[PDB]
Amino acid sequence: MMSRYEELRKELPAQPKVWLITGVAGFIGSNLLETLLKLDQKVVGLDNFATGHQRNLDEVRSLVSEKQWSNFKFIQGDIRNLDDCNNACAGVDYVLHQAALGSVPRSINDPITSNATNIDGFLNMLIAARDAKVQSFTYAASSSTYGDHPGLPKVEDTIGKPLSPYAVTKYVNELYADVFSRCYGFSTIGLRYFNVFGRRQDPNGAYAAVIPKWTSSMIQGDDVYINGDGETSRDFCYIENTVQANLLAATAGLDARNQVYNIAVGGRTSLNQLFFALRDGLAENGVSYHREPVYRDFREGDVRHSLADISKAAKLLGYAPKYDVSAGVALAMPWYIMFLK
Amino acid sequence: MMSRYEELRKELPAQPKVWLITGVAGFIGSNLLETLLKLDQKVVGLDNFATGHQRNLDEVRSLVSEKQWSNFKFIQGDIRNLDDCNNACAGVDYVLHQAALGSVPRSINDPITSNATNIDGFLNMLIAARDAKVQSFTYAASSSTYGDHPGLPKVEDTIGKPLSPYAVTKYVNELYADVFSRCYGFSTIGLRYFNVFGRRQDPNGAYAAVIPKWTSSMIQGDDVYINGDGETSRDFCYIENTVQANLLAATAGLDARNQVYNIAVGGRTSLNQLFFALRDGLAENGVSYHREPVYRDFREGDVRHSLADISKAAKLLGYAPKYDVSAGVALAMPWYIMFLK
Ligand SMILES: NC(=O)c1ccc[n+]([C@@H]2O[C@H](COP(=O)([O-])OP(=O)(O)OC[C@H]3O[C@@H](n4cnc5c(N)ncnc54)[C@H](O)[C@@H]3O)[C@@H](O)[C@H]2O)c1
Ligand SMILES: NC(=O)c1ccc[n+]([C@@H]2O[C@H](COP(=O)([O-])OP(=O)(O)OC[C@H]3O[C@@H](n4cnc5c(N)ncnc54)[C@H](O)[C@@H]3O)[C@@H](O)[C@H]2O)c1
Ligand SMILES: CC(=O)N[C@H]1[C@@H](OP(=O)(O)OP(=O)(O)OC[C@H]2O[C@@H](n3ccc(=O)[nH]c3=O)[C@H](O)[C@@H]2O)O[C@H](CO)[C@H](O)[C@@H]1O
Ligand SMILES: CC(=O)N[C@H]1[C@@H](OP(=O)(O)OP(=O)(O)OC[C@H]2O[C@@H](n3ccc(=O)[nH]c3=O)[C@H](O)[C@@H]2O)O[C@H](CO)[C@H](O)[C@@H]1O
Repeated sequence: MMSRYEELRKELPAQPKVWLITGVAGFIGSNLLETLLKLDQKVVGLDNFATGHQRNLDEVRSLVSEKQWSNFKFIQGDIRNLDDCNNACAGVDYVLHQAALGSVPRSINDPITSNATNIDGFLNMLIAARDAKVQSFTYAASSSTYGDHPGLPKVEDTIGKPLSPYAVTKYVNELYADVFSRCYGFSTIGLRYFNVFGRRQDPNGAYAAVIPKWTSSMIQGDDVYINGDGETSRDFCYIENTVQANLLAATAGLDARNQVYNIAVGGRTSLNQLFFALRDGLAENGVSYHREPVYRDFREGDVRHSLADISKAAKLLGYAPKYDVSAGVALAMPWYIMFLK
Repeated sequence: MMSRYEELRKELPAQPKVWLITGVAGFIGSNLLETLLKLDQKVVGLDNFATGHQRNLDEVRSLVSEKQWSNFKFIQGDIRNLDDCNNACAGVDYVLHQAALGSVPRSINDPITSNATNIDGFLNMLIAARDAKVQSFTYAASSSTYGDHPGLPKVEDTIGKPLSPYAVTKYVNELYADVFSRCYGFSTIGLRYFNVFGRRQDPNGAYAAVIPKWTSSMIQGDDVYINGDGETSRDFCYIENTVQANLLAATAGLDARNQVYNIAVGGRTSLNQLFFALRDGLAENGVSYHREPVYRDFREGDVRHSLADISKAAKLLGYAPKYDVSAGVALAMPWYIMFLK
């Protein structure tokens, strides 16, 4: 019949809970906010606007009812400040930890800054969440943890060596998560995301993800750069799939806890395919682009192939993504067109 | 004929180099200082006295010649401060990074503080050392990285799951070390120490290591507590063996770099044996103690058995420890007796 998520969507409004989203002003966080507020949940948000934007919070407000927006409490704070974490975790049922500094290149140029937020900040949240006695703690892990390991698809128990400072930080989140369960009995669920994309993923900045970067470049008629031969591949995961995984993990049974899960679709998309997918998607919306991609050197700290086996999440969480890359692109292009209008 | 270390001992005085010891006011650091100054080397030290002591620096000065002490430059600073790291690494050839907050129990009671120094501080040193273009970087890793893994003896490529926040931090030192080699070409050598002991290992404080704690307790006639059944075992490594490993790693060839090595003796000593070893050792020095040990609960985050396979260090570094536990105890007891006199 209906998937577990579909069933959860029906239950939540009937029995509202209090959720905390760190990094709520960012891409994934603001999308979680939109979903939760639309499900009539109470939400507390924490963000320092390091890479997030007030415009994202303004967009969510423009998308939800006036009543739903009143169920949102925002705290401008930093996860590196234990006091901000304590305040954000007060009276919270479920914590969805998304606050972090993404981008592999960024961590290569400045590992110290990425370390402070991604590791120190993560640890403070675990402590604050633990001390606040929350019901569940879900955090954003990363598929980059598979590192150099060549096999495909990727399975949770088999990982490789980290190729970047960023990859180390996300892996360390998993390490501390496991130790907090062993030493304090504080269970958590780590979600190893696989290149998430969709509305509100920042197209600006020197560290913009490939889809936002390429989409904006095409819309503007600028050259599009491919790092390497374009055969590099990813399991692009449309934001809706990731939102489902979070709500599912936040309400999962005991058996599914203290586990890390691949969150993706199980699809293989080379950068070369992506270029044409985005270009054809934009043309579909009346945006023409006739330039060929400009190939350059491979990017440092970059993983070659990334394809996820989502069986574990499917079995233990009842995870069932409904959005493939094309459908996600079809939904995303109009947003970027409007964003740069 | 003579081991590589013995040969190194002869070469160093003939061609003095500049060494940096972080955590120089502590147990291992102050012993490295004594050795290096006696080998007519130039030494820069960095310490914040968080757990270290000025008395340790005063003791070293009382043990080396006036000329040798003048080859020592001490900087009271914190590795969590990148500026202190930069200043300490200036014009240095070899870095021996010992600055950290040990103790598994301490990390359980306060993981945040241990994380800040052990991880953030470690990262700053890697950056500063890299930016200073040092010739070699050697750091103190930990045998606790083997965690829950049961097999014996322990081999470097096979580790288990961390049992404490402290164990995570030391493992993370290894993770960043490897990534700095891959991303910046900055080679390092990690030394997984196995319960080091000897003169100047602090007997005071709620987090004192077992040997200093027990020795002082016996000398004072207080009860001695064994956490568990006393069958828990360790590869106690007398400080001289660890000093050798550091100097060896600091001057090792290219092939031996970007490698982590077990540093111990390959001996198995149960806590029950240790109790009598220390008691008989003290009696040997005219200190009688007739109390039986008082057994209590196992300590949280504690590893059960720890025995090292030192073949890798022996083969690649030419590591050749000459001090077994008994010899180490015979050398250590007189120090503690004098310390509490
Ligand atoms: N985007 C992906 O494909 C992907 C994949 C794996 C993991 N992740 C993880 O998902 C999380 C969110 O990523 P995103 O794609 O929405 O990026 P994003 O930069 O748009 O969101 C990150 C948000 O966290 C905030 N933040 C950063 N440091 C903070 C701090 N120290 N205190 C408080 N707030 C802070 C930023 O302001 C930003 O709003 C990150 O943890 C990231 O590592 C993302
Ligand atoms: N003692 C062992 O058996 C053992 C085993 C494995 C690893 N180690 C490692 O060896 C190193 C030294 O341990 P030790 O036994 O000599 O303990 P110790 O506490 O006597 O020495 C640690 C020294 O580092 C200093 N320090 C701590 N944080 C600092 C900071 N943030 N900035 C500057 N200085 C700081 C302390 O003041 C202290 O002098 C540690 O890295 C420890 O993790 C020790
Ligand atoms: C498999 C993997 O490790 N992915 C992780 C990595 O994202 P990724 O670094 O894989 O995502 P990204 O969108 O920044 O890059 C995707 C691919 O597109 C390439 N590219 C990018 C921009 C451009 O102009 N041209 C171009 O070719 C880039 O080199 C990479 O090969 O880090 C992210 C955090 O930021 C997440 O943790 C992802 O899970
Ligand atoms: C194998 C392992 O993981 N060892 C690491 C761990 O040291 P250890 O925690 O193994 O060293 P420790 O001297 O603090 O304890 C040694 C053993 O003696 C026990 N004990 C201690 C005090 C007492 O009064 N009674 C008693 O029984 C204690 O429970 C432990 O089983 O952390 C150290 C840093 O501090 C180093 O990283 C060691 O490599």
